[PDB]
Amino acid sequence: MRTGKQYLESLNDGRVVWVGNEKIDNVATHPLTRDYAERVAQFYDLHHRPDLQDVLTFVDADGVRRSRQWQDPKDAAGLRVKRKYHETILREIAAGSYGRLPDAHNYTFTTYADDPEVWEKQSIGAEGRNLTQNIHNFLKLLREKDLNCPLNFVDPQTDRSSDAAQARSPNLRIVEKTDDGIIVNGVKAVGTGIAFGDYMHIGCLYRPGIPGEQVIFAAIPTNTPGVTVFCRESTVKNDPAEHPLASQGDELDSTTVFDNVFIPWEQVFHIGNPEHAKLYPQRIFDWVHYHILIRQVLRAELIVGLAILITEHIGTSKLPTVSARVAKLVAFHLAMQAHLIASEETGFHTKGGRYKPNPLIYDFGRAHFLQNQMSVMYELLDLAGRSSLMIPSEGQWDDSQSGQWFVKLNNGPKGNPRERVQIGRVIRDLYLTDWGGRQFMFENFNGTPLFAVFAATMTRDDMSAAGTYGKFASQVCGIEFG
Amino acid sequence: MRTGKQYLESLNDGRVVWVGNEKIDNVATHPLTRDYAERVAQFYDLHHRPDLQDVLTFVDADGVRRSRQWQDPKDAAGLRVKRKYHETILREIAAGSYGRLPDAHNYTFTTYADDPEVWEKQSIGAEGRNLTQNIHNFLKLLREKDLNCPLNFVDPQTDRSSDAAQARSPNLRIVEKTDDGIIVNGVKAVGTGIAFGDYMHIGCLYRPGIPGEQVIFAAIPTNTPGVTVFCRESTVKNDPAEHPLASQGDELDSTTVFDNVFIPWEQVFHIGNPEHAKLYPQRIFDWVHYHILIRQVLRAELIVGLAILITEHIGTSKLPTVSARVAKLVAFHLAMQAHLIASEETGFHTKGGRYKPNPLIYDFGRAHFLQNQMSVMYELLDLAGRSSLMIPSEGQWDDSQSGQWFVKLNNGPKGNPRERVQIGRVIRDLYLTDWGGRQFMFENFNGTPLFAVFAATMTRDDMSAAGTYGKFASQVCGIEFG
Amino acid sequence: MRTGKQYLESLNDGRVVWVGNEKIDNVATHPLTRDYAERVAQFYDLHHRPDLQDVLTFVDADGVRRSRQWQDPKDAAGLRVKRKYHETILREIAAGSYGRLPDAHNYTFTTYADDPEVWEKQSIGAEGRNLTQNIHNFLKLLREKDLNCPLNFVDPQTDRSSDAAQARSPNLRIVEKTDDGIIVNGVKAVGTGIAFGDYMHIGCLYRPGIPGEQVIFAAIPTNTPGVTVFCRESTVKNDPAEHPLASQGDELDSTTVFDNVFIPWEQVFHIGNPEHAKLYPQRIFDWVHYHILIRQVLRAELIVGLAILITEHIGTSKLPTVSARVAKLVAFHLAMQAHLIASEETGFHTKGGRYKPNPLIYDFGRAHFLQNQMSVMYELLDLAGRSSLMIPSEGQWDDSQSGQWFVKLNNGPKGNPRERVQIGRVIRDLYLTDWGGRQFMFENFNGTPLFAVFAATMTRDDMSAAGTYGKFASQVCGIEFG
Amino acid sequence: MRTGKQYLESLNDGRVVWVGNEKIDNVATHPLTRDYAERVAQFYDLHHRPDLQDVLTFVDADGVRRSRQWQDPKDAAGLRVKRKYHETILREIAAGSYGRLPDAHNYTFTTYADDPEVWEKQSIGAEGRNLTQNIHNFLKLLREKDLNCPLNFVDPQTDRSSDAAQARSPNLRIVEKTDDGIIVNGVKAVGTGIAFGDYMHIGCLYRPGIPGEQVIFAAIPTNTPGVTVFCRESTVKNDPAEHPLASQGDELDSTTVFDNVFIPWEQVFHIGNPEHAKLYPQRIFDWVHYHILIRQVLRAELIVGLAILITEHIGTSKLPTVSARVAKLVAFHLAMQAHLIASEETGFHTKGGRYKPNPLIYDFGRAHFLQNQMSVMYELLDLAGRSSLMIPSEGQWDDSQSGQWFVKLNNGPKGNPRERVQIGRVIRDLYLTDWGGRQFMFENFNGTPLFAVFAATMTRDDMSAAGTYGKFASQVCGIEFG
Repeated sequence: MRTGKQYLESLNDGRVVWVGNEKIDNVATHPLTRDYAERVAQFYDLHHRPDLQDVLTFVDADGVRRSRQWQDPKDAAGLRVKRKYHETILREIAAGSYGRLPDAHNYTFTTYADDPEVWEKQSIGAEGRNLTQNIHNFLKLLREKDLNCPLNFVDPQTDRSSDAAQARSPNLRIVEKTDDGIIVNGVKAVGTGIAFGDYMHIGCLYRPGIPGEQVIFAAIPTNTPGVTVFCRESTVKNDPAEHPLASQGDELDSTTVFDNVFIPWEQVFHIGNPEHAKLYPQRIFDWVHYHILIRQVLRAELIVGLAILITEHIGTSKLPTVSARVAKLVAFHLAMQAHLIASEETGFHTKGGRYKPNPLIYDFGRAHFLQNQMSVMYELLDLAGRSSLMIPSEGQWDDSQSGQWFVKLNNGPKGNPRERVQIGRVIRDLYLTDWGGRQFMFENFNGTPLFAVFAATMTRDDMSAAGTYGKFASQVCGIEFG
Repeated sequence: MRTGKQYLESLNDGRVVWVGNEKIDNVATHPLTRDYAERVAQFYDLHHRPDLQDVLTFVDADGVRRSRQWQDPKDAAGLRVKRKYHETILREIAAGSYGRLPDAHNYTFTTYADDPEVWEKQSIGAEGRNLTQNIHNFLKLLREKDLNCPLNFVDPQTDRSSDAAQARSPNLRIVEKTDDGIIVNGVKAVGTGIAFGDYMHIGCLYRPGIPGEQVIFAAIPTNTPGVTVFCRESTVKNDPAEHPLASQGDELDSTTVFDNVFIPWEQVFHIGNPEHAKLYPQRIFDWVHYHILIRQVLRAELIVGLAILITEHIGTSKLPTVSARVAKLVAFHLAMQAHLIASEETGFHTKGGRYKPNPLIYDFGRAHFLQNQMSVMYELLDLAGRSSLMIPSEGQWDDSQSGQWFVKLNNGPKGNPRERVQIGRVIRDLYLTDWGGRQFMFENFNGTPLFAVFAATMTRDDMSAAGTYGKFASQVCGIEFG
Repeated sequence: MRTGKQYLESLNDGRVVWVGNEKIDNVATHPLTRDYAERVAQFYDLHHRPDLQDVLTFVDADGVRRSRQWQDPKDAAGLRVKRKYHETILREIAAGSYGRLPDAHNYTFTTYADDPEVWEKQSIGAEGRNLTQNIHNFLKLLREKDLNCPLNFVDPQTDRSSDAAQARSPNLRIVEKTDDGIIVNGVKAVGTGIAFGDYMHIGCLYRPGIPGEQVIFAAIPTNTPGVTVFCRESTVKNDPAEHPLASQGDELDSTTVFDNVFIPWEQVFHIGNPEHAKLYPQRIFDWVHYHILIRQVLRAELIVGLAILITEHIGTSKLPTVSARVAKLVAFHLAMQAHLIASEETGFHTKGGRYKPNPLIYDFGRAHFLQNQMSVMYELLDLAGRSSLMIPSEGQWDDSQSGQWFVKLNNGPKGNPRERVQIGRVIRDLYLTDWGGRQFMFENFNGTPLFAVFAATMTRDDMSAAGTYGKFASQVCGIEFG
Repeated sequence: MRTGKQYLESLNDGRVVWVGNEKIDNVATHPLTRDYAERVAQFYDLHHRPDLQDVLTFVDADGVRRSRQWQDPKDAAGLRVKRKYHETILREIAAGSYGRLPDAHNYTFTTYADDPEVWEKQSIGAEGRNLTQNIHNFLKLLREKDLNCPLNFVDPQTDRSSDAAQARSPNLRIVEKTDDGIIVNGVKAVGTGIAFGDYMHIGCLYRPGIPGEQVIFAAIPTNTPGVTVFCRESTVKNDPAEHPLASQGDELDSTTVFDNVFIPWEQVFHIGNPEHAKLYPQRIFDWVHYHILIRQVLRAELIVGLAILITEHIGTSKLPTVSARVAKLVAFHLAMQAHLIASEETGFHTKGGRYKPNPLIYDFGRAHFLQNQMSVMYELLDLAGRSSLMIPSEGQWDDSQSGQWFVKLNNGPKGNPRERVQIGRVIRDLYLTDWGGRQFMFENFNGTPLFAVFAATMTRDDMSAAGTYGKFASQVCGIEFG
């Protein structure tokens, strides 16, 4: 299993990356990137913890002990082992704040494994290139070298004004093929953790009128010549004492510029078929969406805890008004958790025999989180009061003359004044900080319930009078069904 | 297995029942009560349906074919057989509108079976009376006679007069104990289906300061001398053509008066111990609470169906704003269902080996429905538009001169004019009649479903910082957990 | 000023009215309709009350004393006198439950008075019919004869049936034209109080591709031969003691069928011009929309009062969790009231010199009621608890042997046990009867979601970046605007 | 009228203030503070602009031209002139983001002016002192020297420890009564802009069982010996090109500690009486609450604008689902504005002849904002998409090789790619930074808006059944009203 130290070294590979105005010499070391880079290191080192060997690792089919990240769930029971693996990672690293650690996006490659043939036999202009072997090859490399391969699938909003038939810029497209590979030019909008990966997982989602020279699926090293990762600015805090979570690292998002970059045939999985990009890219995001639900449920759990802690510390916890508000937080958690459990119980098997959770249920589970996060945030903030705003710094607390005033301001029915600040600082980082803010934003444009969901229900499912919801009502109304 | 015929006959036993201003001579026959009575009769006859023998009946341990209402789930799979039993009943009778058919409240008696001794052992003032044997005797009678025994547990609201503690409350209490039994005087409030039972299941839920003599658990014949069942006025409709659901029967709710009622020792399960009334009465309500959720999930399913039907018939189903609203109804059902399924997967076993669903989850599931049901039905009413209001009556539709106008008014893309009226009539019955409005109040007649459920749970498990919710937040805040 | 007796007698004119399957011989005396009929009578008699002379009547410009329903406001103060007139009617008649009493819809005719000629000169196919004198004549008749003229504007639902081009719709249309007048055939849908008017106010609203032959504005007697008023079934209760409100009358809604009805030229205001129906029919609903808001603010006030009465009678009013819930109701009333007041302070004058309230503000006020009334219903019901459901009849309350149990059950800190039943009966009528339910549907139809509220705003106002909301944002963003 | 320069120089007076760990040598010049200080300076310079003399200044009673912040409204029209003054300030300075510029809290001193004597006559422990003259003295000083005097009323949370809420509080209390003044020791919990005022307005709000020794009202210089202003860490951004709003200054919040400071008698307004602290501190906060509402209506206006702009630039504005959402935003602003209008129309006069707005209405107005602010934020962000996240810094946009790609990326149906970035940056600052998050918290921190607002309301208005809401419901229920 890869080591954190090894991960950090592999970052200094001459990849060209900007964080805002600032060009980055070495992601592992630069003040704007090093902290998150060290979280990914932390991710790898976690798997060497003797006490975590059972939850984090398994003996693979080749006799090699690996991260359960690579393990395939065969049934619901298997899926709970997988979930427990993911939850252990999240609980350990920054209060489950990071959504694109390696286990999150790496598992998406299993959709290829489920049926590698289709990706080659459905390519347009793939001639006699062995794309199927390209899949098998990378899956082995990915797994055995324990690589980190972030997703780069999102396209620009694509000009909603011009003649769509003339699709020039800014989308990434094949501008020429040769005997050695293809050349691509354009950009990938919104990619998370691109600067911190070994390879990037280039792909796309179907949209009506998608050219075909734009249907590209590949995995290329991050430092492939002609690639520039332009990151938004980093929101990491420099004072760990004042910001226990925000100072731990910003999971950067970026737009990736491909400047006529050459992609060897060996690194391509599929090209050219808009029809194939319909539904197959969709499956690629299944495990990502499932992982998000896991993260969401843990977050709901954290908020309940924070609410119970801050509220017991101040001594308002036994007020009917307060407890009723805590009840809403518990409700929210139980609602999130129920979508998670129900989805895991109503799953199915992929071609590769992998047991997949029910997408209808976990996708609505995600919609439920997005639609109510504002509500619960407001409740936590209301319960915390000034504890998330008027936080005395260490210098003020430790002051000889006035330090004792702060101790008195924060003392409660359970003593331990320090705890008020500790709790308040977590709530602040989470909800009153740039860093905490991007944690809405992340899962936000990713969905938009009303919008996406019903464009994402009648896609694999049937929400018509002839579907499952039509039976009972029809019978009750005395109308024939079927 | 009892027939509806036998059931109907058992109603004419001299029970004293008021419906509004009138004393009812025969509940089975009276215009105000006969319809619901025939719904219970229908419940019984259903089990004799040759094609329903598998879902509805089983062979008991004594080699007797009985209703599956008497069957014990011993694992999750068995629980789903139980639920399928209940759902078959629900879908078949008045669109799952009735909440206290015999299978809903009869199974709560297994709570006694799980551990009969404790009810006697914990009694105060009932020594030498064989309460344990009383339990076994009634369980046997209830089952073998196939009796219907509604719960009568709900107490009068507390009188908040400053001087309340210096006079009698209206609550039911033991007023005398004798060699033959106990004399009982007072009121049980908001009882559902009392007038239609063979026996009533007398009991109480704990409240701070509840006196020993008010703690009574027993089952007595509905027609016990001194018992008067005061029902609310009946909202049953007379025209089945215009009212397909509301004409099928009104599940009456009652205030039961006990005028110095004599109860033989043989009908008594427990008396005198407030401490016992803490956890145990909650166990009795578990199974009925779980049944309510089953019914609530079907109702959510019905609502989505009606929305899809009426929305497709009018031709508004295609509009994106309309699709989004139908989707959020799908969301509601999915959330209800998720609670149901999650509670079934995380259940536990009683001392009697019976597999119970998770009360934390299904009870918060109930609270989710109760808090949202009005908002949800408003969406349905809004989507149906004028079709739930401007409904042509049969005579207007059949009118030789003007009927054709109504056919045109109700014609849409689907091209079946009659259907719009069929759907309009069930929506109207469900949410625009007094019969329909009853469904909002009879299970939510106290203050705040969410908090009520939350307060009940923290008397059953730890919702404090020392409980399961404090662990993750404590860790994150650097606070010790134990 | 017309008397109630005069109104009642005018109803007996051989008009053809169905209520459900029942043909009505006289709307004034029939069991299904007499009660609402008597509410309109009450409306008239109210104006003869000496003590009410000031708020209800004024001396007209001809020196005759008439109801202030005919009085014109010329400024903000004048609008207040008008509203005070409306509110006094509403408060007097059935808790403000009726929304189409004569003063509500009669005043819409002043739309014609603001500019009568335009209706003439914009007509197509009415050359030489002096529709202007027609207008002036009816306006005088309307007022001096003190008639009641309900609106009949609404059209059958836009359905794309099998062939909405090969076959004709149910819409009212000009079928033939003569030297005497016009012949119309078709239907007006969802009219309110039609069966109770002396005349009906025929009109239409614009709709993409509406035929000129369907554009018709007129006022004809209700008993005009060939006219049939088909009412939905009546929901009025037969027992005033148990239903203090729902027994007072049902403001019926109807479908009006015109079987080749002849309208004399002298009863026509405009025909034939789709362009005219684009802006003027909306002006007609302006005053009714304003009256709707007034009724809504009142209803919010009623609801607050009910919550305060029931919570005080029970004794929970001082509980912090109850105070907070009641605050929500007060918040809703104040929000409704704020829109009301703000619209009156920011109005404008019509050509007729009449001061109109701000439509943007009072229409959004209306939308606020529609979007929050379920939440308000829910909040009141939750506070009232069992009192709105478990209501003892007079017979039960007065029973000699068991009646005293109900006194004890309903006793509280403020004594007067009977009051709890009184309050509960009002709440039950308002929210848990057929009659109460239609007071939801009154507006539960007049606009698909918001597919017609910003398409009815952005296109009827600026509501663009160049509009009034674009100024501040543009500045702050350092952009354009100008 | 004071000058920005003059104000800046007044700051360097040896006041001891910390921003986090940093002791501040000069509030006017320090990097953590100078930006907000220059905003207060901007506030003063605004008054000297010739183009704004009309709206910002007036000739006072003494003949001297002054800022309209010192002007008294004597009627509704006058109040509107005052509102136009405040809004002009807000719209000019950082998009109305600052809530405690001098005009916001300075006007609260008019409370004293309304009735000066009562503050002395009600004092306890100051027998023989003339305090009334002090009010007139400071009032003159305040106005003529054009001083800035922030509020400092909020006390430490009354922790239910035992001896923390008993005597040994951090609460500011009178420890010593000299014949030259008093000596005070303790803490003022939360204070906004204290470190930026010439004086601080010391005061307190009543709470059950508050000592008379903690009831102190006064105005002392900020650089008084023994006073330390401890500020939370500052959230000011460094780069105005990336942060157009957040770089403009952080309106800091403080805990002020009084280590045995001596207040001269000529600065005391009242001491010793808890009964006085009941209603009079409420009147102090009246004008502040009104100003907050003015500010909240502007922000709601701003939010609508941003939503329109971004939605139009992306070309998503025509979508029915989107325009529906924008209409909700317009509804929020309309609702907020209506509370504002209505409060101004239903005000009253103070003893001093000042026309004050209606507090019941503008306080429920504030509550409406506090409750909905989170949801409307979410809608803005969801509408903006990646624009508020994936923002190309200046350097990336200007880049010679790649810049072009960002231009094509932000191109929309309306061109002007740069605008997407400009709007996006404004939104990010508002809701995705800590500077922004402070704004939706600093508002409410005391408890629950709707409840507390209503709790404070029951004190000013009669909200019982004997109150104004009891009338209508009582008549409807047949209950006597008095």
